[PDB]
Amino acid sequence: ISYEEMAKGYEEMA
Amino acid sequence: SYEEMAKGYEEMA
Amino acid sequence: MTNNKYYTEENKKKVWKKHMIVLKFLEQPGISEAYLNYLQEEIHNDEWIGFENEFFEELTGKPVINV
Amino acid sequence: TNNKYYTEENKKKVWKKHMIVLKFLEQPGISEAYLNYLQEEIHNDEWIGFENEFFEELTGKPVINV
Ligand SMILES: [Ca+2]
Ligand code: NI
Repeated sequence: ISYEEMAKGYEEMA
Repeated sequence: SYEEMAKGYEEMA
Repeated sequence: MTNNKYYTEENKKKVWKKHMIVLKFLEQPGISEAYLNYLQEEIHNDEWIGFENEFFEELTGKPVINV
Repeated sequence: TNNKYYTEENKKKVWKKHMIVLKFLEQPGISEAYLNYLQEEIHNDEWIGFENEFFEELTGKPVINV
């Protein structure tokens, strides 16, 4: 849930 | 390392 | 102005990634409930200055980040 | 700057919430359960790109380096 938000930020990194 | 994260917190001033 | 030695952008990346690893750990059976019990104690620990909003976001199940 | 999720305010929140969780990992038995879970996860495809962070976490290398 909040993990998928984390993951979307991660894919926003690079 | 918690100490280091804390120091990193000290740098958010 | 001092250049940051710990709160650097490269550290923000590793912490972000390490936090995702621990999030999945917290979903493991039994871990969540022991976490919430830990948050219930720590909320009264006087060593956490300025973390109150974060402690309660976590205790009440709010998302880790905000769109 | 066009990031919606990987933002400076969110980085800040993650950093603080990560400190909160690190002290939890020190609680009795949480440490060993975490290392055991890292062991269970070491061969898992969903963690490609996280090898250095898995290694640092399992080896005891610090969460951040100066
Ligand atoms: Ca595999
Ligand atoms: Ni109290």
